[PDB]
Amino acid sequence: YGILFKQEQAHDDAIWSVAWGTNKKENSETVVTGSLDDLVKVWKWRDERLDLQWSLEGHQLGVVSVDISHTLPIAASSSLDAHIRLWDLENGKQIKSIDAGPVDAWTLAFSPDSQYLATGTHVGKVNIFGVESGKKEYSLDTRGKFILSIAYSPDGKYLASGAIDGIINIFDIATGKLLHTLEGHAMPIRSLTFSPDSQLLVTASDDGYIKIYDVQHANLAGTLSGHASWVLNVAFCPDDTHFVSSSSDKSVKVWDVGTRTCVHTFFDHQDQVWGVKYNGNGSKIVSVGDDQEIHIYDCP
Amino acid sequence: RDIAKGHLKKVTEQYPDDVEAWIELAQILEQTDIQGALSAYGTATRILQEKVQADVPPEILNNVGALHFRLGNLGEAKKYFLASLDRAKAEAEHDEHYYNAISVTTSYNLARLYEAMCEFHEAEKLYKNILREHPNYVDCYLRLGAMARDKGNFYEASDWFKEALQINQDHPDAWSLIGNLHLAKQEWGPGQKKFERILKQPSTQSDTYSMLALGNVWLQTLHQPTRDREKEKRHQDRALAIYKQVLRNDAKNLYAANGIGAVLAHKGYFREARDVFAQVREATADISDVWLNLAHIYVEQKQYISAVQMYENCLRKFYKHQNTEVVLYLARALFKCGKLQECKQTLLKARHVAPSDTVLMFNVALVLQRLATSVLKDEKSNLKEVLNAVKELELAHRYFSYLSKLALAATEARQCSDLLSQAQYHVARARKQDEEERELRAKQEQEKEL
Amino acid sequence: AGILFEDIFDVKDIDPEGKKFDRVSRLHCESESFKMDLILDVNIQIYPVDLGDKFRLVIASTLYEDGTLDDGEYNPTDDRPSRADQFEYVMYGKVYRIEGDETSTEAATRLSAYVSYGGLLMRLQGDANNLHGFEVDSRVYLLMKKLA
Repeated sequence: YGILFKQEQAHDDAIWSVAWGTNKKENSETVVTGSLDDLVKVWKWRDERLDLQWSLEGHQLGVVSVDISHTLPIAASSSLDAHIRLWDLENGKQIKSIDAGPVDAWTLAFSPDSQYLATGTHVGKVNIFGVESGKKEYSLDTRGKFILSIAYSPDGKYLASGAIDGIINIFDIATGKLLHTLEGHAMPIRSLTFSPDSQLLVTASDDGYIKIYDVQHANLAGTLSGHASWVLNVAFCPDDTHFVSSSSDKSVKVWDVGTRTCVHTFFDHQDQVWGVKYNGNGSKIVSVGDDQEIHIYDCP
Repeated sequence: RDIAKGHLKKVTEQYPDDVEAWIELAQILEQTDIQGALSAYGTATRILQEKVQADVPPEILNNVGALHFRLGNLGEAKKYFLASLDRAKAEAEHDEHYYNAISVTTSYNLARLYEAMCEFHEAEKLYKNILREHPNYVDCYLRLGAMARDKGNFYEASDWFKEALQINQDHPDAWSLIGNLHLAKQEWGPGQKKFERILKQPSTQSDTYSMLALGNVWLQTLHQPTRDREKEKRHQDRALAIYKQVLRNDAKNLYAANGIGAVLAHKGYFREARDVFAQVREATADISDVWLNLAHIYVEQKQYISAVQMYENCLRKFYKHQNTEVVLYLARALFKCGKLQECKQTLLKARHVAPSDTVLMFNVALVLQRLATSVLKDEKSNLKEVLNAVKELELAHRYFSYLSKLALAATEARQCSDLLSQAQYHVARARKQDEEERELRAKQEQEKEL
Repeated sequence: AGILFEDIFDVKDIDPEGKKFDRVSRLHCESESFKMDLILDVNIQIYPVDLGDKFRLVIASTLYEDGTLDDGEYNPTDDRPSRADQFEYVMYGKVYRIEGDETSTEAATRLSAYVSYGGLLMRLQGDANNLHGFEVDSRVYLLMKKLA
């Protein structure tokens, strides 16, 4: 565990999000980043270094979230102007633009089959758009406040939604039914994700903890003492061995959940780290933050 | 204690192996001094380990552990606390420690480290062990209540404060914690009740928090539209009198001087209050209230550059933690004179908060930033930035659709149609200038061919 | 009033390459508020100073709050409210050089004012927004004050 390569001046402004695929369908070499300078940049990771593939210029405000399809070589990005843009990563061209305005659109997530695109809104609902046309197929109403984070299971079973008042909602994506409502957080939850077998939900919230819930019977599976500050992004390695976390205290930590011990802590960022993701092979960690850098950490 | 430190320096100048003098210096530092005693924490330490090789008493190990906890060497401090239980035999191994002083105070100290490192389970276990050794020491219950409050469970913190009050009814610390919990929830009635319960016997640095909270509850209504009615009752003169009575006793608590400066700033005496903001500025640092008061004084004086520099210093020394409302307080001071000629870089800074937050609140300020872009797009007549700014103007009108739901809607309802009607011919002006520049570049290419 | 610069500085170091003159020493110091650098020549005999000490500078254009900009002439007797009465160490000089981070196209981000108080040199090195009112060949007063 160490730093393999640092890409300085990857953006002229702060980087808010990063995404990396899981399968070998031309997203296990592709970085997609969204930054403050209104750009979406696609990078090619190959031959132990990071190279620029596309500079996609369609947004007029800062990109708050990027995500890559795990079934198609396409990406989607959402920005603060509530304009969602789908990018074809084989020509670097704009597929479609969903004007979900005026401000009512937020962080995106692809389903593993890449049929549905989930996002949260200011009403307190989870809108489910069709990826095939960019039209809202349905909505999920779990009333309350603003949904900050949403995440699919990587086997096509459940959808998880995290709100700003700490409300987690677990949905069946075959009928649209609300299955579970979890409240162990009075604080905003800025990142959550399901395990690569859909057994664990690891939630990163603005309280200094990393909390693990079982989403098969809706109880507290455990509490990992995370950082001393707001944990901003958690991500599983796609073989379910370790998971990485990043926080606003300028720290990245790789956690072994079987012994509940931190195996390595990276201080290479001198700014708040907003995005982390594992490699599709699981041997690399990509991380971005407010330091204008894309850090690649190696894994054995 | 000045003469005591002089006698200690004389004893250290007459013999460098004074174990009693080093123990006295370590105790006098651990009880009072933090800033200056730390190098003396070296001075007692380096000889004292030379004593610790000779014999392992729990007092010297506990003093080294407390000195390491106060210096910030939490690892060696925890190691000395563990050595006080494992290597100091006199604590509980084959002897008895008076009042449970040796272990349980150690059971406090590393447990406070358990508070520090987010080791909540170990700190809870240490507090439970301290409670099991003796049912008293309500301060461990107060630390448990503060830990429960840090989790977002202030009801559990209030319950732990009630358990501490069950340990000791006349305890100003638990009453101050309940008063702060009420004041955080806007509970000035219960806060005044807790201050009356505290103020029966107590005073002097445990009542001055209550006077400061009364002045703060007056200032909280001074910053609101009810301040006219409070202006009818003259609450500011009462707050000024309370601040004068608090400042007559204290000489190192700069919060009372900052409150008096704020109370002077809220009236017409602000030109002197900034000078009070000078005096607290002459005081010690690591206080965001002083920089915030200087920024507020600059914003009241319309000197936005110095207020922006003070806000930048406050964010540089405080932005590590929950200060996500200070960016909006920085951005609010850029439109206090109808100013829109200094909100060009503010357009990226005001929307630069994080990838996880709400943006419905400050939309008005966002409109007041985009209007500044709507100032520049009419002046610059170069194409490939005009029509993009017109699209951003339509986006600003979509934010005006939320700004309507109040005379700012009456202003921007004129400005929307006015800026669209200006853009109607300004885009044709921009395309005309594009044609003229292409004519010029074609003429230059023709000259090069010639 | 007229105040060119106003800050609290803290002696990070005293004259590093030994001392060259036996009465006056080049002290180096940083800033808390504005985070800029100062190099300054004070004489040690009438105004001693140690490492780690902390003091406040008011670089000003005149010694009067009225803002009159009187002379370069020395009158021992003047019954006027002076700015120097509040301060311990006071000098007087002319700023002779301004150096910048500028280039051909862009403006300057950082500035470096160099001023000689009768032979005693000073470099004030910060950013162009704070080093604003300094103009070359302008007379200037120093106004130090030592604070505990």
